[PDB]
Amino acid sequence: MAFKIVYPNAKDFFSFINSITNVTDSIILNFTEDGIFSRHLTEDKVLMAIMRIPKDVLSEYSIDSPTSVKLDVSSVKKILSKASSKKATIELTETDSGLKIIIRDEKSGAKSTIYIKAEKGQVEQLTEPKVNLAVNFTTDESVLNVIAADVTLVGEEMRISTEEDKIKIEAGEEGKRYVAFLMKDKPLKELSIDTSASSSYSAEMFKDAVKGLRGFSAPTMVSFGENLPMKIDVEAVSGGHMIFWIAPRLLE
Amino acid sequence: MKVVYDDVRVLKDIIQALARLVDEAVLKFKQDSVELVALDRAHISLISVNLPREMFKEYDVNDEFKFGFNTQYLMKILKVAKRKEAIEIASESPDSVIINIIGSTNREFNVRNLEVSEQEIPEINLQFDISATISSDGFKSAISEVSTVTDNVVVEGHEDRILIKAEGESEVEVEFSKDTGGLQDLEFSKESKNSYSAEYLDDVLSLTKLSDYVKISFGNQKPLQLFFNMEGGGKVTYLLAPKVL
Amino acid sequence: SHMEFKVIAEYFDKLEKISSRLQLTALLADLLSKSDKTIIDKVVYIIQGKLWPDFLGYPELGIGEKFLIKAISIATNTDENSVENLYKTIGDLGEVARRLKSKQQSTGILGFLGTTSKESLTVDEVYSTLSKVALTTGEGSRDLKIRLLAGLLKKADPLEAKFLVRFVEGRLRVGIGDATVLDAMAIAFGGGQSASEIIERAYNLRADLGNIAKIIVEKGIEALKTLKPQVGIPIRPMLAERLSNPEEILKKMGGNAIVDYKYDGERAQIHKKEDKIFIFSRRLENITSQYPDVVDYVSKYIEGKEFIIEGEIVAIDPESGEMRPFQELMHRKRKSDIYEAIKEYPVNVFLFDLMYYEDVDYTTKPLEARRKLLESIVKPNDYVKIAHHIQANNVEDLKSFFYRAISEGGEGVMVKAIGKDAIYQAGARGWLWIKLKRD
Amino acid sequence: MKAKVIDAVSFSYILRTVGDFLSEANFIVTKEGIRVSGIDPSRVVFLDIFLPSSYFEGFEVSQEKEIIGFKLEDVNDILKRVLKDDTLILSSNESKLTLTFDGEFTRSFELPLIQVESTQPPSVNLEFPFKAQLLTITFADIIDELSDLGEVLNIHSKENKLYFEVIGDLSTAKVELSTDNGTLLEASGADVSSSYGMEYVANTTKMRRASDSMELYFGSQIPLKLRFKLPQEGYGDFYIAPR
DNA sequence: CCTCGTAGTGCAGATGCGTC
DNA sequence: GTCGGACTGAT
DNA sequence: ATCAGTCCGACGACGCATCTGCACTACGAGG
Ligand SMILES: *P(=O)(O)OC[C@H]1O[C@@H](n2cnc3c(N)ncnc32)[C@H](O)[C@@H]1O
Ligand SMILES: [Mn+2]
Ligand SMILES: [Mn+2]
Ligand SMILES: [Mn+2]
Ligand SMILES: [Mn+2]
Repeated sequence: MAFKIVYPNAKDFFSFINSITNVTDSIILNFTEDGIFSRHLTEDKVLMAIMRIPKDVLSEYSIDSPTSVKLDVSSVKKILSKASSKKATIELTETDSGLKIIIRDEKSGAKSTIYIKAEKGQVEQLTEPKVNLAVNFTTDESVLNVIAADVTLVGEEMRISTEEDKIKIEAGEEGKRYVAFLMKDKPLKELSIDTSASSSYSAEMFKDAVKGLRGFSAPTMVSFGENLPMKIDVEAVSGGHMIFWIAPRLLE
Repeated sequence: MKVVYDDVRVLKDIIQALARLVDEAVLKFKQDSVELVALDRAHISLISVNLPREMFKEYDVNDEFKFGFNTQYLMKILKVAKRKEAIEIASESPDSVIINIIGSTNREFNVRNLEVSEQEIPEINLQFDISATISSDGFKSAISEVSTVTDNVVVEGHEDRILIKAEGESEVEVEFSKDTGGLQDLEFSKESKNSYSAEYLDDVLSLTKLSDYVKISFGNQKPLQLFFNMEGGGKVTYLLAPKVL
Repeated sequence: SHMEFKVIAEYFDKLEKISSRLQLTALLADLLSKSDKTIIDKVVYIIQGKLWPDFLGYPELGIGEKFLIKAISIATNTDENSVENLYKTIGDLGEVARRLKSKQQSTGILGFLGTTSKESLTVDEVYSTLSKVALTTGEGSRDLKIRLLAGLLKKADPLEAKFLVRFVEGRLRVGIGDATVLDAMAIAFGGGQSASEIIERAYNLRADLGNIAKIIVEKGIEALKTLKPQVGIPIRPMLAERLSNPEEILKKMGGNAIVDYKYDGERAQIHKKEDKIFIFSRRLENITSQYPDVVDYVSKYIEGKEFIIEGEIVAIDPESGEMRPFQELMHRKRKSDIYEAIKEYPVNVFLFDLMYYEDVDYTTKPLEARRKLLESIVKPNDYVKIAHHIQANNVEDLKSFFYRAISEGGEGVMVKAIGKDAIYQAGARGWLWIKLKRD
Repeated sequence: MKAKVIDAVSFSYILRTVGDFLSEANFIVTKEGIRVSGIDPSRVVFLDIFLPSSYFEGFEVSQEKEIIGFKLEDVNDILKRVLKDDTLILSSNESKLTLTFDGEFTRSFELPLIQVESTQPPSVNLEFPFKAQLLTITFADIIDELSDLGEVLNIHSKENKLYFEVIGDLSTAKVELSTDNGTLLEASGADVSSSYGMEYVANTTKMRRASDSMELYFGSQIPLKLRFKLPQEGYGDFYIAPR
């Protein structure tokens, strides 16, 4: 075989592709002995979109050689927008047509199979920035969206001061200020403080990134450093890893 | 003459299916059943609705009664009741018709009886080749998956599975085979391939949740025809001619 | 009822074949003579291409280009993109749909079960259906309206399915104007040409044409002269001629000339029967909805009984006295949220004439009576400004006025004509008003 | 001044639904009540909003004549971003407005103080020949049930009876409202008539949050009354005038 | 408390009007 | 508006 | 052989109306 993958949760797979499509219109998907790894970055390179799939979620795995299909989310997204039945059976295989997504839902007993045209290509190695981010924590999911929708209406800055291990968010402009606090798990679930620093990140891209945290019912890990790119780690409920890299813009 | 149906929700779908397809129609109240046939000015649709006079709380007819309406207006006020509620309708003069919402603080309404003239449509004696009984709610999945990007639906009557798909930018084939969760009854007859309009199969898909077993009846050299089954042998006969030629 | 749309279609066919206005008018007169009553007003409204003159304030039809393309594709049962491409090729959408009715047709549903009942269409039912289609907004709007429009389009014949497209565009490409129809009616009903002045004045009275036509076809030419200029149906402002500023105005007038100023902005007209405010634009359309606050200055600054005045609409700087561009003012006249920019967009109702006040005919008087009338019925304030009557001596003083205007900006100087026969009529261009412009 | 309202939902709701007739308002901080009495741009419907000294637990009184306005859109949009029944708190700054949410976490906002003042309260003291009481939910349901039919609305009355009737060319709306059926009790008056524009009295239905019940005073050719009672001695009023 | 679903509800995405 | 740009007579 | 008025429709570039689709969303409906 050259294409044999099966994923448990149709909703998790579609949320994955939604998070990826919110950052671009093309798809990069490489599949090898480690499973399926994915990556996509915007031209300005301020956000990062990577889809890592642990090779245990896939019920059936069968490949011939490490390959990558030049897939594009242009029209297929609204076609795939009719996948339901929670963990409905979804699988992908190979055909000379180019791609054939198979989704079967047992809520009413139907079969969704579609056709795409996208040829194969070449694989790229695992590509993740390596850095130490002393401050790290995994929190709830609505908290980040709250931060996005409460900071997007005062400007564009996004500065974090966790001094004395007491998290403070201060952003916006001088007049339309914002004061908020994050103590030890009072709205959070897990917190770890190692250093005191400032962030000064881009908040529009903050909302853009948090747009992709609808559905992943699991406390996602987050870390950052002093003016370093911020890291947000997500563990998919069915399975798959997709993280965030808020690339800063120096001290402008 | 007075009529109250304990439910109003049934009297929302048989108006949404009737709102867009035609501007005005005639409620031919009869001594036996509720005769409501409404052609379309476009002449590319035909929706006929037959309700036995037993859904109401035992309300009897006195004589033929011709209540005109305005579709948009008719559905404008009927959207009031979201809880369990009924509505009382009666009239005396053949000019004024009295419609009165009940349950909550009584709301009565006098509506002018309009006049619309239309010709009688000949009855249907057309045999067909497909006799599927697929999940009624699954048709929602099929249509909202196929005609979301396309502008034309096409059907093939295969040996033991309904082959609805739309080609073009992509071919989206979804099947409801006998095995998994699809058909419950089907007569094959003959192989048939046909296509239908992208909107006239979009309007007729918000009256679903009254029955739960359609019987699509069509074939080659035959226009589309489906009808649900309401309470007491309900008969909502909808028609649709094939596209292109 | 018994009539048909075929005959008017044929006459339209034999309408774009004569470029002589001395010939087409006679054929139009013969057509109107052979036309039938009880539908002639609707026929006329079809001729000018409007279901109803917009002094009634009706919302405009929403059909345009792409909607018509889609409807044509629907009625023809033909590919939408093919018709889009053909329209991109051939400019006339009428020809775009014309070939789509004879070589191939639309099957539909009625006919397969067996029924033979369909005859020629008539102007009465078509007009009624179009009127029903006209506003019919609702919420689930466009699908129903386009369905009915395409159905009626399919309800025709291949030859006649060309004028309808233009009938929806907003113009009739037969080159037959309104004055030509007026003179044709004068020739036909009157028999002599002298029945043209009464038609002219009748048009001067009301902005309508259908009611005037029906009262003409009911009794006759007579019983129209004593019809006073009534509050209600609007009366359009007169026109003028454009030219330079030569040594011509003083000699043409002959004596002391009424030196006025060239103002800017959308004009105004008011029709108040002491109870309600009717405002009509420079064209024949209400602006009360977009101008709620101007219906109030008239009630207090102008004192008397039912009166008719003509004004103008231009913004004023709020910081101090300074004019504002019409382009900036365009944004104000679009929204229902009046109480966010109307108070920040001050507009003065400049008055230059009091047309019809003392409950009887007034427009047949020279240009001193109205000028003196307007100076008295006024309230001292800066919110309303009147004709700044400045009297000069010669061109050098006249050029001084233009220099002052240029220093203060604005359009410039406009001068009217005063004489015994020089009166504010309705129609033509005339020398009554002279507007000056240059580079 | 420091405020802390136990209902961050209902107070935001009432301010938002009153921010559809005004475009600006002022707060007069005093000993026992901070009032909101503004006049509509159309000079059609005047509205006044009063609050007690007990609406908000933990309230602080600083000065007797603190007068603060705002910009309507800023406050409306900011308080559109309120999550649930969180113990919203406020503080008064001499030159700016200070907001600080307090729920599952701690938020805050800041808004400047804009100078504005226009006090023209039209004294009413009118002899309305009617007085009746009904509960908020019924009123909201009946108002919004027939709003989307036009603009004609006539509040005709009878002897100790209050009735809503809406008339259109193609159809009409009659809503019987007797104390027998749904009109509570305390009905008194005589046969009068009046009329009001549909939208003007329709858009003031979103007062179903800080609501206990409501009264109704009206008559003929007399400004209609709409007293929207609020918990603990609160009530906002919507004085509209007949056409 | 845990699932829907459902009519609202706000937000882009179209097309067309009246003014030069 | 708007400027052509065609259409009607005359010395 | 040449002049003075004089009627009559294209010019497209559009700001904003107004519907349409169309993802979310708080609340009701039952286990
Ligand atoms: P354009 O904007 O040039 O003209 C619009 C209308 O304004 C009227 N108008 C301008 N100036 C005057 C004077 N001085 N007197 C009377 N009317 C004036 C024109 O009639 C235009 O219709
Ligand atoms: Mn118009
Ligand atoms: Mn249009
Ligand atoms: Mn002007
Ligand atoms: Mn138009």
